[PDB]
Amino acid sequence: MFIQEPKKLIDTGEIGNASTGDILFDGGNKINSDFNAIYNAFGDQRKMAVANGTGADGQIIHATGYYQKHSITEYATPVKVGTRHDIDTSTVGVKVIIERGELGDCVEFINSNGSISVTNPLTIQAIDSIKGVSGNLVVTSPYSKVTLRCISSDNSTSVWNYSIESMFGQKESPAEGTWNISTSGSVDIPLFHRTEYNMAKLLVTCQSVDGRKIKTAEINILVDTVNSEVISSEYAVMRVGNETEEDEIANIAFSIKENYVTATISSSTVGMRAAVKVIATQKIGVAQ
Amino acid sequence: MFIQEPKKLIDTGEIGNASTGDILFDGGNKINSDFNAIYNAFGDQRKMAVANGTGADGQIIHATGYYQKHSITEYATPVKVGTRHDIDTSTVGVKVIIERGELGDCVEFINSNGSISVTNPLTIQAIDSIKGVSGNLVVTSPYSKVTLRCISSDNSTSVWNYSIESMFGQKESPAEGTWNISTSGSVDIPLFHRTEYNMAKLLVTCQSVDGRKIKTAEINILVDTVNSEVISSEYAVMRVGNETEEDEIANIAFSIKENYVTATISSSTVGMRAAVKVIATQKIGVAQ
Amino acid sequence: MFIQEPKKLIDTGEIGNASTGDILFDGGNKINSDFNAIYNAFGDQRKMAVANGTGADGQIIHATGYYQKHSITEYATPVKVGTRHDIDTSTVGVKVIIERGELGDCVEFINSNGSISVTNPLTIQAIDSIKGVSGNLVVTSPYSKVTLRCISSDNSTSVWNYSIESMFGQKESPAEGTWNISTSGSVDIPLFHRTEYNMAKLLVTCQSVDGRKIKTAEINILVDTVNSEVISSEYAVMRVGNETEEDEIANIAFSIKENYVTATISSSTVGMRAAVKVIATQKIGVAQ
Amino acid sequence: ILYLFERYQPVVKVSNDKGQTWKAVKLFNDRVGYPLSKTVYYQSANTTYVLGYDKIFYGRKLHLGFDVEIFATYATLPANVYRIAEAITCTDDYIYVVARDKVRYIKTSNALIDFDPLSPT
Amino acid sequence: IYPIGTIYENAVNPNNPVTYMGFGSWKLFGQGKVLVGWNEDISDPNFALNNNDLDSGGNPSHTAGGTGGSTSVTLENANLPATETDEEVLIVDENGSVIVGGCQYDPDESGPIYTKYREAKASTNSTHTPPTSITNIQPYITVYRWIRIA
Amino acid sequence: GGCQYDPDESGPIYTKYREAKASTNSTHTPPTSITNIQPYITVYRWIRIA
Amino acid sequence: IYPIGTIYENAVNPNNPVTYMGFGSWKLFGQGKVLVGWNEDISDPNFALNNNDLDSGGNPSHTAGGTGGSTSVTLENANLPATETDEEVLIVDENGSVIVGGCQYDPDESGPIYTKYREAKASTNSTHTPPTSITNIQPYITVYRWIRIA
Repeated sequence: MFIQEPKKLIDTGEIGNASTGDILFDGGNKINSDFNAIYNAFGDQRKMAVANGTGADGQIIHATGYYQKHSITEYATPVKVGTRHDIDTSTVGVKVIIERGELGDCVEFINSNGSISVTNPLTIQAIDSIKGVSGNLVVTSPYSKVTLRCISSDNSTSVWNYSIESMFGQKESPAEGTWNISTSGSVDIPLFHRTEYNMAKLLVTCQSVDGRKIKTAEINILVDTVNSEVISSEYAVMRVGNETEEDEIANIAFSIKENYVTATISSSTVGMRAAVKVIATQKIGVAQ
Repeated sequence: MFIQEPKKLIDTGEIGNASTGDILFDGGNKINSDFNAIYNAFGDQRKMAVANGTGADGQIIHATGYYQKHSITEYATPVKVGTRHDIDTSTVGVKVIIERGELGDCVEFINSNGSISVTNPLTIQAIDSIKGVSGNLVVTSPYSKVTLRCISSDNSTSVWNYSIESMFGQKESPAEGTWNISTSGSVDIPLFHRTEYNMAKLLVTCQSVDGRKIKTAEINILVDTVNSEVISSEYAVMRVGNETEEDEIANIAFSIKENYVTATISSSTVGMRAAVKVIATQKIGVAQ
Repeated sequence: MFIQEPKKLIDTGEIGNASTGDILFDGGNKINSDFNAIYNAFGDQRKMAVANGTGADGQIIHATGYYQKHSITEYATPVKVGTRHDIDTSTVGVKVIIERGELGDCVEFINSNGSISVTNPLTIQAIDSIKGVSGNLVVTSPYSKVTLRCISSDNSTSVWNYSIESMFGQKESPAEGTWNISTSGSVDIPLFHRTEYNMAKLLVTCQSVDGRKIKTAEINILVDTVNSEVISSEYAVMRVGNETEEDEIANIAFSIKENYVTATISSSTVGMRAAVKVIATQKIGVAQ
Repeated sequence: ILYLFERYQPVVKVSNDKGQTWKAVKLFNDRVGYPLSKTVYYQSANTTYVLGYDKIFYGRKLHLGFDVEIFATYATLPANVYRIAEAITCTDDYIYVVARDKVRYIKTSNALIDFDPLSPT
Repeated sequence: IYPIGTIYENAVNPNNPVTYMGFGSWKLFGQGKVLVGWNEDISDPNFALNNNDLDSGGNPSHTAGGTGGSTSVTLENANLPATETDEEVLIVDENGSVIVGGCQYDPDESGPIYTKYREAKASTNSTHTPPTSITNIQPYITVYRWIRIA
Repeated sequence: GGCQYDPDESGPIYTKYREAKASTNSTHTPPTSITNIQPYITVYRWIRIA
Repeated sequence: IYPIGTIYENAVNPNNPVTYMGFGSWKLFGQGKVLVGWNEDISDPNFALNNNDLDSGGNPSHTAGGTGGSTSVTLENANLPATETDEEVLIVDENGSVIVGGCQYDPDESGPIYTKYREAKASTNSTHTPPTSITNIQPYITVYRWIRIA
């Protein structure tokens, strides 16, 4: 970890009315160090052991930013907030000890190769507390993302709530939205391009304009590839303004239309607000 | 909010052939201001009321970046896109009024302490529109993250779709992947280290090499800690190439193997693509 | 795409003891170029065709960073890692060819207007591999986010696992937490402000202090707006330390209390750890 | 150094010392132009502002060995007079140039005003 | 010794192995094709997956039998490194330092002729369309490859 | 070298050059790579290690 | 199992196979050479007709043993696709503009307000004669390869 100073600014009351070289001799010291933090932030600080971030091999800025990789010896010291780190615990489980932070202080960290396991756990000390974490949090997750945020600093109390996320995967929802069931009492909604998912799961809520009749069902669908169909399973049915134990407040029908999985949601009731939300999906790729 | 100028660059046709001090006297003005945006971006702009981001107390760069905290008086003015903000509405609900943006323009904001409530809502005006939001969006969510992105700018029309996320939590999936059911007709998949979750929920789809036989079930599991078991609930069964109403196209079996929850997915059919995807999990921590 | 050099640093052994102008004449060349990467990172590189990022129209820093928009001709060349891009494939499907990366190398990309479709797909070559992707990944998703991360570089092998996310939506969980069932054997938990969701889905796991009795149910709720109620559907019941096929290890009751959806989880068993986790929600907005 | 120059040709005879031996250089882009009154330049603060037949070279001060001026153009100013505009006055923050009655001025800080795609550049 | 899937090689013998072996159902194989270790890895852009065995999703199975490879290659622009002239040239420039275009002659023809230089790039090798190919083939020998089908 | 013509031409054509070697494929950085691999097929090769 | 002409390869053993085998007359074979399926379809330019076995008229026998291929390749002009400068410049030019010196510049000042140019075809890499080669060898391993001569 190359240490950065804060911003360090030049005196313009210097220069043309004062000794040029000297006031500049100072200014470079700033400027040089000044960009260092910049490039050390968005590039490998191990590039300082190189030409000191200079040359074509020198530290470059990543619009994505860079997650600084280092030895454990450096993280053996409380590591400052605001930093992006990438460390892989394949070698061993580590503690990443973090300074007492401030409200809003962030700590971003990752294991890119996902070497983190129980055999390769990751311990963290953010001083005086981490919300939800008694003592030091341990991280066994491969391809996880360590993000700390200090939600209280106060006087002595650095309270870090904690977020962590799998660095990869398919996290999107193909279809989420809301509409009102037409005067025709139905519609057809393209859900996803028929090829995007073998499985999806969605939740539709059909609610009256006055909100009294609101329809809910548990939608589990099997996309049928060869037949260009989608097989549904509905259950756990719930209602409020239901006037009949039969299909009520609306109806849920499915289809594949225009290379889209297309749900057809029909309500005998006019002025029914239906929010179509696909909560989870699945598709099959290659083996392994 | 410390105002930044854009990049402002020095003339090298100056200097050695011209008056040194003057051309430099100008250059510092750039450079000083130039780093200001930088450090004001990645550090507290309230550090300008300090030594102006200078000294050890001065603005520092956060590889994570800094979410700028301010008064409402400043957000009482349309706030420029590209900015990271942290404001806590515990004091009061606020409007954050945003300039008309450009396609791709982002606005990042958070409440770190999560003081946002209905008693502490958050209003936003991004000029001329926010996609999905009629008028000004209000945010009552604690520990939320306000991220605006302008998905249309065009001429007058700044269209902001909107993303928001809980700043914390466990967002990972322990096991997601895909494979082909072996010539043995089954396999054993470590799901998570047996201790990682008390509950998980996953979705397996077993599809033939030619895709005609595709198996789907709704997998709800209870990890059994003391017995080192996992209790399953399967229902809402769906198929396509099913030749029998009994277990068909494949079978789903569970286990805990090698300190891993281990699902054993057995298909009498060879060449069955099975995608194992754990959609949701649960584990118990400490009380409170 | 404006090309950036890496960090390029000034010699202070120059200046006051050497020819001032010359050593400076050089330094500007650095400095100018040096900020260029900076502003080109966090601002439009098409602002270089402008006053070269100078003037008020010049490139500005985005604390959020900027996703660089360009022609395809530029992405017709392997595009370096670390870059944020925004391209809209409405014009046509594109390949974004990426250099062979390093472990930890990131590539961030978006389509802000979501013009990406099957008619507007997006192809990507990250050299020698992308984990899970045979050949070049294609992206048909509107409002997606292309994030590549190189999880292996090694010698020749640039292994890119891949994350992608819908640039928008409601991704938050209103209520997630854990507690121990009281000596009273129950509690009341505010889930969300009663108005936040028409639908929610949560998962509670009630586990004994010694972990032997652990209760699990599948919680599907319909928030009742007019009656200020919440309608539940429970099914797929699973247990471990259950001593009775009836309600066992705990009980799950619901309510709306203090403008909060409030679940009341009652366990006859003392010392029961209950983790309350709301996995999915739904609310209805305006039509369209 | 003394700077000796033809009115139209961007060709500059340089005179280092009280006139004995001189050199010249191109050193100017284009058409140093047609001042009436035989006063080409006004030095405002650090900036020696000279006319050009088409343009305006901005003041900012090679193998001959001693330092000099080289001026690119502040821009090609002239609106609609183009040439002539006999007189050149730059007060700090203001360029001032006039053909006939029209005086047409520029604010020179960092130039307050730039131009964009419409043709010329 | 030679189970199904066995590649046999005899060099000088054109005949079916079952002729000279007296055994097996033998079929010529991999002709003009080298034999490389098929990588068990799924990483190799080449020897990971079999181009020939594709799924419904057109996805190659994890198997040997992938095919491909090229004997020769023709060059195209994108492959050519950044290059430049070996001497300086008069460069069409908007903002440049070399001023020109002022002088009369034209009519009036009495004005002697200064040579009038225009505005574009100079093509290079515009006659190779496409250019001559280069071979991709390394030192080899042709051999009679026999897989035993049965 | 320049005339300037004289003042008052309708032909004041001027282009301002620069003088340098003329780059080619400066956008190819590096150039697009070329494959070295001749025709083939993939097989399971085995060494007898015992 | 090893008819004459059988190609045997032991990985590590340098010795004649008859040493560790006990049988056969073996010859080292295909050194610096890859084995590639010979084709009975004459259309295969390399691996159908046998270059080394020719008839009297030099028609390559259609037989195994065709050889060829190169370890590395040096590039040449015929291989170059259409190319031109990355900028606009002057290519004499004819029609154009360019000028001489009104005031008709004559002696000192000599160099300034004057430029000497020449006209010719601009060289690139003129000092690459030849250029540096690229290898044609794909990932390999050296191996002991014995053909059985008897």
